[PDB]
Amino acid sequence: ASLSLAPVNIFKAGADEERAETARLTSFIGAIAIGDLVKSTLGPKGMDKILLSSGRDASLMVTNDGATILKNIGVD
Amino acid sequence: SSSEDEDAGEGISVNTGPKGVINDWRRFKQLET
Ligand SMILES: Nc1ncnc2c1ncn2[C@@H]1O[C@H](COP(=O)(O)OP(=O)(O)O)[C@@H](O)[C@H]1O
Repeated sequence: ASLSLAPVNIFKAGADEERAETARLTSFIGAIAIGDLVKSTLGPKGMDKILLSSGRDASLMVTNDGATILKNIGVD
Repeated sequence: SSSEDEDAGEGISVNTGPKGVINDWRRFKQLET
């Protein structure tokens, strides 16, 4: 019996855990989403992204750099 | 007698929708601020 699916609860309010299928699915979805986002900017015919900041400054960036795209996103 | 007891795809990274809806977002945000 896992921590989450047990008659007694062992966690704080808001704390959870994902077991084999759920953890693997979450990891694969996140990684594949990141790769799909960063791709299409690859090779001589790759296109640029627009990074529209949601902060008070609302900075605007146009880039083809994968690292620049990946660092300026809020990923959970 | 009578007398008796009776008586999948979780990662979305929404792209342009926030840009389209920023008008209403700021409309509510000014009043909320
Ligand atoms: N003129 C070209 N002809 C063929 N392939 C190219 C050419 N220029 C770049 N590439 C290929 O594009 C790939 C990705 O480069 P790029 O799109 O600049 O992103 P990054 O270099 O950050 O991975 C490289 O592996 C390179 O082999």
